[PDB]
Amino acid sequence: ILIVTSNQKTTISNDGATILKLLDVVHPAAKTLVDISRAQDAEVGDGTTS
Amino acid sequence: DIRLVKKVGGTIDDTEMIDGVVLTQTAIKSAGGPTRKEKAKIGLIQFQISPPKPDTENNIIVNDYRQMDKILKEERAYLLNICKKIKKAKCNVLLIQKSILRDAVNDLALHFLSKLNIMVVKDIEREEIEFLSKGLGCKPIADI
Amino acid sequence: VQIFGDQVTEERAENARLSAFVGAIAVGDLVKSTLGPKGMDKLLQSASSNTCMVTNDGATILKSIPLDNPAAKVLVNISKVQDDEVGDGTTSVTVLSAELLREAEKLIDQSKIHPQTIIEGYRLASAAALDALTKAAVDNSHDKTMFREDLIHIAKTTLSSKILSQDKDHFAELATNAILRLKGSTNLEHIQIIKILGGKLSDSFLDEGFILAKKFGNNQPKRIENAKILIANTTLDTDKVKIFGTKFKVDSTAKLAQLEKAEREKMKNKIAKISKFGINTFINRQLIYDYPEQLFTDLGINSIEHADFEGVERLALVTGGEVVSTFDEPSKCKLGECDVIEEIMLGEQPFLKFSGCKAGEACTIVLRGATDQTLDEAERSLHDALSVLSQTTKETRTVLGGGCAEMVMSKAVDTEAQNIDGKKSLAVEAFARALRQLPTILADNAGFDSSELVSKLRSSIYNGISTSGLDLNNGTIADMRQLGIVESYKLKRAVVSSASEAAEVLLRVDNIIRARPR
Amino acid sequence: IKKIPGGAMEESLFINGVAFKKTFSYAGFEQQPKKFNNPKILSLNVELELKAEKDNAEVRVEHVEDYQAIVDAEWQLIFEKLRQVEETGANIVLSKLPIGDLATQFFADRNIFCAGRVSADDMNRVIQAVGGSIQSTTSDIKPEHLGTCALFEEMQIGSERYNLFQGCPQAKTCTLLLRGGAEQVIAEVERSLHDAIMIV
Amino acid sequence: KTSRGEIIISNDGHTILKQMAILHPVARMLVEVSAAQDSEAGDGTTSV
Amino acid sequence: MREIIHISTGQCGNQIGAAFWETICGEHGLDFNGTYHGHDDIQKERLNVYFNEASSGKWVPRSINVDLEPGTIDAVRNSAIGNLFRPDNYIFGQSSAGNVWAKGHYTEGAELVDSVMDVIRREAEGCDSLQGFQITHSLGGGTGSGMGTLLISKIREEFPDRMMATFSVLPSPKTSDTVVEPYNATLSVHQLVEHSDETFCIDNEALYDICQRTLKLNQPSYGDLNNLVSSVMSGVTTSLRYPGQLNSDLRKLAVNLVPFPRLHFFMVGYAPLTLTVPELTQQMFDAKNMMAAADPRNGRYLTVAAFFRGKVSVKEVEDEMHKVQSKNSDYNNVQTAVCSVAPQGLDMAATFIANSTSIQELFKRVGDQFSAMFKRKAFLHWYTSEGMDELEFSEAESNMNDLVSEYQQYQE
Amino acid sequence: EMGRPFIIVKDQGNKKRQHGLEAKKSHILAARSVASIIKTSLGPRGLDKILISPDGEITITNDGATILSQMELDNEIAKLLVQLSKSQDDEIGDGTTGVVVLASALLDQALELIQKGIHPIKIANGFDEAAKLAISKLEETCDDISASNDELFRDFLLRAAKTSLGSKIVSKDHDRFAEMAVEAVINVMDKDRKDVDFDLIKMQGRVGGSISDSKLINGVILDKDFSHPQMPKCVLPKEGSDGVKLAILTCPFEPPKPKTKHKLDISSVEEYQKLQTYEQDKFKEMIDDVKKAGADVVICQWGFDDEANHLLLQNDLPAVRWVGGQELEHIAISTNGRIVPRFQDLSKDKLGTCSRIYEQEFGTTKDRMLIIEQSKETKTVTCFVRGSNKMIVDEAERALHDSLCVVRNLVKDSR
Amino acid sequence: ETKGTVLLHNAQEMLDFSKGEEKQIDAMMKEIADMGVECIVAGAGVGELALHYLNRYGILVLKVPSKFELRRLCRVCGATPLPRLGAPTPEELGLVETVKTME
Ligand SMILES: Nc1nc2c(ncn2[C@@H]2O[C@H](COP(=O)(O)OP(=O)(O)OP(=O)(O)O)[C@@H](O)[C@H]2O)c(=O)[nH]1
Ligand SMILES: Nc1ncnc2c1ncn2[C@@H]1O[C@H](COP(=O)(O)OP(=O)(O)O)[C@@H](O)[C@H]1O
Ligand SMILES: Nc1ncnc2c1ncn2[C@@H]1O[C@H](COP(=O)(O)OP(=O)(O)O)[C@@H](O)[C@H]1O
Ligand SMILES: Nc1ncnc2c1ncn2[C@@H]1O[C@H](COP(=O)(O)OP(=O)(O)O)[C@@H](O)[C@H]1O
Ligand SMILES: [Mg+2]
Ligand SMILES: [Mg+2]
Ligand SMILES: [Mg+2]
Repeated sequence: ILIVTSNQKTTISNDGATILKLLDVVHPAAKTLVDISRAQDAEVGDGTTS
Repeated sequence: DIRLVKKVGGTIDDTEMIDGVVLTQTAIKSAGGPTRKEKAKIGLIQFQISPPKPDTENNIIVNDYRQMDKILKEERAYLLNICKKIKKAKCNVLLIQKSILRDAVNDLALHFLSKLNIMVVKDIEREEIEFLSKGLGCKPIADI
Repeated sequence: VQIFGDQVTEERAENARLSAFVGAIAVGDLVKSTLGPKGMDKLLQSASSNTCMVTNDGATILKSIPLDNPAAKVLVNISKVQDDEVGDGTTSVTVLSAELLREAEKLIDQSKIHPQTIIEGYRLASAAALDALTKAAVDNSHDKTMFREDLIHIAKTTLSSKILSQDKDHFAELATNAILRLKGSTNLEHIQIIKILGGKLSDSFLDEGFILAKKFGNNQPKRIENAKILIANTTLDTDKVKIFGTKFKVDSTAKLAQLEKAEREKMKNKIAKISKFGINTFINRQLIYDYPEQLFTDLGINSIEHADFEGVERLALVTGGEVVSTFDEPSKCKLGECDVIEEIMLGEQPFLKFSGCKAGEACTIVLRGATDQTLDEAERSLHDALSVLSQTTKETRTVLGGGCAEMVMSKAVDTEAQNIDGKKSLAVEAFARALRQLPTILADNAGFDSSELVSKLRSSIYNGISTSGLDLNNGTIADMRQLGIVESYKLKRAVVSSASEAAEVLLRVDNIIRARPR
Repeated sequence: IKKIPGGAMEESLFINGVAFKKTFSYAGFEQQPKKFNNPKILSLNVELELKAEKDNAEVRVEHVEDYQAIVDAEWQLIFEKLRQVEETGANIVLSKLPIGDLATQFFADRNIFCAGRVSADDMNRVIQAVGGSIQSTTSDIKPEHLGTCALFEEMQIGSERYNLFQGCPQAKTCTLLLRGGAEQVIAEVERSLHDAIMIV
Repeated sequence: KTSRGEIIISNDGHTILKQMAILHPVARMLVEVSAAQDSEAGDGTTSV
Repeated sequence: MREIIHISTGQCGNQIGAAFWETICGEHGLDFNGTYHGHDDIQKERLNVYFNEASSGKWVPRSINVDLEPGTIDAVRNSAIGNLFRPDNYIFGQSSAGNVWAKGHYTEGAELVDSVMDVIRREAEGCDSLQGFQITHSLGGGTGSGMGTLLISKIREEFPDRMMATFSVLPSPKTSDTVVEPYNATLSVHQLVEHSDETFCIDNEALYDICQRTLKLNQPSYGDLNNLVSSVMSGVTTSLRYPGQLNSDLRKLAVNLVPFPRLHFFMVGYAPLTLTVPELTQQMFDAKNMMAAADPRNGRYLTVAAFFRGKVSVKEVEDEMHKVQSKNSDYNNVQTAVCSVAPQGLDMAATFIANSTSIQELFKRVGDQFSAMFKRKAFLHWYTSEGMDELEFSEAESNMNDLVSEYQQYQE
Repeated sequence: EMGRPFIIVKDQGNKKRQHGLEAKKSHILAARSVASIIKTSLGPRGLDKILISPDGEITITNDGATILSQMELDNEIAKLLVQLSKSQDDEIGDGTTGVVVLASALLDQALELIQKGIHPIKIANGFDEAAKLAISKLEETCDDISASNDELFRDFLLRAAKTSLGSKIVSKDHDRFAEMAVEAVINVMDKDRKDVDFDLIKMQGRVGGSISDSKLINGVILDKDFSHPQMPKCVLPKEGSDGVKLAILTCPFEPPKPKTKHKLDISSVEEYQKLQTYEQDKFKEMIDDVKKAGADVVICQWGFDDEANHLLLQNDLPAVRWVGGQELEHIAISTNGRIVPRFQDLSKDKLGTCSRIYEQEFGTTKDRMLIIEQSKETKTVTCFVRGSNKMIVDEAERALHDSLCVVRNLVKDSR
Repeated sequence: ETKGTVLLHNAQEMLDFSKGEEKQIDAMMKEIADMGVECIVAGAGVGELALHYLNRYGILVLKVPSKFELRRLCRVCGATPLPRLGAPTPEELGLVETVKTME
């Protein structure tokens, strides 16, 4: 997934975490997926997408 | 070498010849000084009569109280003895140039110059110093 | 897929070469009128403060005018380098480099020649061109009188293009004397050109000395004799010691009266050390205040204040002395000498006249003219004239001009075109035909024929006369040695190399990329 | 692991130590040798340059004869600070704070390499690699606290200089240089390794 | 009447041409000729 | 010491204080809910200067906002930045000073001041290191001027030593429509000088010029003005909340910038009003960047003190000072204070605060209006009615003769 | 939607997306748009391109990295090609154009295979196996040159030097630039012919002259004149001596002052006269220290004083001012000297050695640029490149830089 | 608290002012350690020179830059803080067996 934020910073990633982050999610219920990705990424670091 | 003095007021007929040099500046009169002096010798003061404050920074420190008293006394004397030496040469008129970084003639010094009947004129332009020395034949004075 | 951003002009087609070629033609045609002795001066209208500028040199014109074309920058930059390198021949590089691209245009369009073939012919054509100047030059170093005559004719050639075409007979003697004065110092900064408006144009002169822009301060005399000059770059005025952390712990003002007196005593002691030399004139670059100025009166020494650091170099060399500081040791130090010093007045501003100095390693030129615009033109002139003559000392070899330099190159270039059989011969012939246009525009500016007059110069050289050239006052062929016009080898080497390499720039383009302005 | 824009990912190699960017060009950097057979590492924290000593600057001087001595004292103590580093035989000098031109030229004469402008996270990785300790005072330096390795060699990597340490008998550090074409290639190789290193 | 608040009467051609701000540069050259006539001779600044 | 209270009084006071807190909170890092999302020690290790750590880290600023017009306080509170300030802190009471020093001051000091002394006491008891108080008032209004005078006095009594810094906003002659502005601004200084320890002069008229010249906003809104005032305040306070030693802590500032006691008034100077230290040098000392109407070139600097920020070394600034002193000698004075953090938004700024004889112009003016335009005893009955007499006004004009004299005495 | 504002990411309406086959066609055509720029530039018959920066300055270049670096783009696919050319430029310094055309060639051929329905990972794995297979074959077929002597090894650099210069600027004097490029490495090289230091040779261009005027000089280029130019410009060595005895100093000529702010208090006139004596004796002691050291030319970092310049002219001692610290790094390695911090540590062993010091004009008024030359082989070579235009000499810098980088690759054995 | 600034009249004070510090800090720190302490909880920023002598004897340093974060820790070990830099009293020293650092 190729994402470019407002500051024109190019990034290419397949990780739940990076992708979700490079995305400022304002919806409240959708940020639960952001939390478990960072929680899975902080401890284990693999299978975030899963 | 020709001088033209601009002035508002008067009429065209009032223009006339002056045999000697004329000063565009005016007297301070702040102190009560003379403004006319018959048979007066004009001296060109090219320095500043002011409290001591030399080129390098000068930080004055007062350690005891007699000293506050003294600093004042000594100054009322640094201006007096320099004015006393003007009486020794019997110079009757002084002309000071534009002073930079400090006042040209201190108000405390005007009391000594006004009581001894000396006309004081300050704020003269620097380029005119060559004019006054060439006309009056008076060499400038940069030090006592 | 537009990969570029918004407002990005790109040209990747034939319009790119057309836009780059038409830009040089516009720059080329702009300077065709400024070439030659009959050329017309140009007028510049500045956009800020209405500050006009009249100048004939192409370098000042092209740098002043705004041009957004990238091809125009190359013609601007090659003219700036030629103005800084030699100081003359900038318009020749601009018109020749544009004509090489003009002649190369029809090869690309009509004959359909590769760009790599056109430059490849210019390499071999430029090599044979410089080889013609190797044999066509003449070394006049063996005799100083002939070299003295060579600087005359070079001054006749350079000054004829500017507005001083009539007064070049008088300034030719003025120009060559300044070069013989410098005796080989090719630095142009050692000549002070004092600008004075008013009077006839021929009223210029070259006094044997250094003319100051300022006067004496208060009472020092104007006329003196047998004065010893001493130069200093010394503060010499209210000496602020090298460490600024200095202070005075004053317990009473009576002691501070002694400290300010001590500052006057050391200054009185310093001026007392100046008197040990036994001088009559003292010069310092910093502006002198009142207290040290007064002590020179009793000693009988003159004082001059606020001299510029670039003038101290000229002042030291005309006087022949040395700049002295730390005056405790007068034995090792050196000072100059002069016969007479006198203050003069040229217009409103007074000046100090020096005459009879021992050393003559520098000089000053006083110009006189109707307008500041004419005075400026004049100034720019002697600078271009003295710049060529200054480099003539280090490069003694010279080349005859007047259309003979461009044609003797074409004689050798056309000879080499036959031994390179193929398609490259058209490129070398294009380089030859580009050189024929320099005497053509020189004839067009004077209002003569472009074809018949050049045809007579063509036939005259191949018959076996390598001294024929154009004469513009009568409009016929004449001998160059009798007329007396000649250029330096470094000039003709520079314009041929600059115009050749300038053509190599805008022939390899195949795309013009323009980003956004900032 | 750090970023190196430029190169191909296949030319990477395994490193038994650290490789950190100097981030500053010193006046006497080229004079030092790049190859030491038996280098010795010593980590510093004191600032080796002529400046204020301890967060203040105020010096009163009455006599001008002592004004020459107080300046020579500052020149005396700064070489006394550097001579204590020289006497122990520390070939590599490292400090978080900057190192001035006066110190690096003193080390440059007698074949002593030095570097600075490094972060605290990089400094903590240097100690565990060489097995030394941090010493923020030159007087308490002893020979036993100096780290050692096999060899030293500064190599050109992507138009950037890196000080390589390798060949230690017991190294706690693994730090590989990630070279790649685009800045996302080196980033993807980092995140892929950072995810795999957590699993193993 | 100049740009600032100063007002001046002038019969001298040099001071007339000096205070007049001319847009054309060739006509502006006459300001320098009157300055040259004023500096050299000092009389007949309008006759030139 | 560790902490300083920040009183804000008046409609101008509350606006400038709200802007100041909006700047400060974001500077060293706190969402308007009080939570600290900042990185890291540098922004947290001097947060105790102006915030009270509560259990649970709901930092809350130590500020006492007061006004006699419920409305201004209310607006600020209902707005954003309404969770930080504790609800009990606000002290606001009807009716309105009515834009009169005399009336507003006496009447509500009689009431609002008592309540304020009460709040200033217990909330502060809460600290272990009072260092002084920062008041933001408007010199020319009603509530702010009158109350400020009363409070300054009252506090000084209950806290002898404690330093006392003010940021009064001087009136704009042109843009201050109310006619009785000078006649209040005069009575305020009468007491500001006798009590305060360091004060900063900000003129709305000057703020308009900088807003329209540099920023180029077509019409200044009080908001713009407030933002600029906020920036200078932030620089002076960083001089305080960032670990540093150059002018470390308020009292030091005072000692360094006050030659003699009866001269509190400072001319702020701030740039890069919308970079290299040499570039910012000219901007600080440009005569147009002063937020004081009086020209400083005609005047005379007495003690300069420049507060840089962002990436700057010791020598960048020292070399700059050496170069500058050399050319403006006629105008050895210098005091540098480099910081490490950077302006929110910009990399590097440089605040400038120099004592200058030129303030005497801004006081000769105000005295001229006060006397000449009230030799006719105009609009005076409004003040005599409240209870205060005219002898007090004579005392007030007399003490400005004095101020002017002083500046003249230190030979301009 | 169900009527409510269905928003997920901040700035929902601003950003877009692209998927499916249309996302691929945007990628391949974006590479073809960049490939058409590079395709007409590659090879010896190429054509430079002219670029225009936002500040008005232009650069006439034909190296894919400098073109793509100064190109304002919006598509991210070309921005990765901008970094790929920069990657080839930084490390190897050869083939920027190739890496670009070649990557587009793989992308253009991949477009036809995406139409057939092959998964992209099988496409990517195919090129990875094919790339290593081609590298494994080409490593076997190429021959080694280390068996030859040094006389023939110089010719192999001339083979690659003429290859790198061509296709670029200065094709006219490329035979001499090849000899000049090879002569630069003969001076700066290791005895084992391995791991030569590239940082010892810096690039320096000069706007003026012609290409034929360029020549080799072993020394430093300073853009400044001597102090107080009354002395002769070209100083010569003594009759019998090891050299000119170059001296370098990172201390300005002044009285010694503390680095911290100080307050020297003078409470008496007698102490004030001793300050005058202390002021003069320091300058007297300073010039006596460099006199006894035997130095002829002195290099000062932080500049000096009017009073010592005269003291420098009488003793026949040229000097300079405002020499940056980066140049002193270049002066010490060239002349093999040690930079002394102060005068107390001044000794004759730390002074450098070089052949002669002289200065020329290059024209009328441009600037006085200093020149230094060595009498033997040293560890420093400074290319003295001239040019008729600023764009010519600017392109000649990066062209000669790529030439030295190609020779730097051949320093590695058996490549 | 009031204008802490160095003052060095002669070179004899310049030489001893730099090492004086080492010695003094070292003394206070040694004093702290003869009591057998191996971890000290700091209330604000700690200097680098004081840190060099703490980790010499293996004394752990802990940051608690707030009032309530420092008070809650004293209730665990039951220690009585004193702001002086002298010797902790033996009755006031707390008891903690282990201090682990894990992920
Ligand atoms: N610099 C500045 N000054 C302001 C601002 N808003 C108001 N003022 C000033 O406020 C002054 C009048 O307001 P105040 O005197 O504070 O009003 P007040 O007396 O508190 O209001 P009441 O108590 O209701 O009478 C005017 O001189 C304005 O210059 C602002 O945003 N910036
Ligand atoms: N009186 C003359 N007779 C013949 N040729 C002349 C005469 N005056 C000038 N020329 C020719 O005109 C040319 C003028 O060139 P010039 O204008 O100096 O070039 P640039 O201005 O570019 O330096 C010279 O080459 C010279 O040969
Ligand atoms: N009294 C007179 N009678 C007749 N003609 C005069 C008289 N005075 C001057 N002129 C003429 O009028 C002209 C006046 O020129 P003038 O106005 O003085 O020039 P400017 O003002 O530029 O110096 C002179 O050239 C002279 O010929
Ligand atoms: N003189 C030459 N003769 C034959 N081939 C050449 C010559 N010069 C360059 N080439 C070839 O041209 C190709 C492209 O080189 P070029 O694009 O100029 O280098 P770069 O890509 O580094 O800019 C290379 O593969 C090289 O083999
Ligand atoms: Mg995974
Ligand atoms: Mg010419
Ligand atoms: Mg190549």
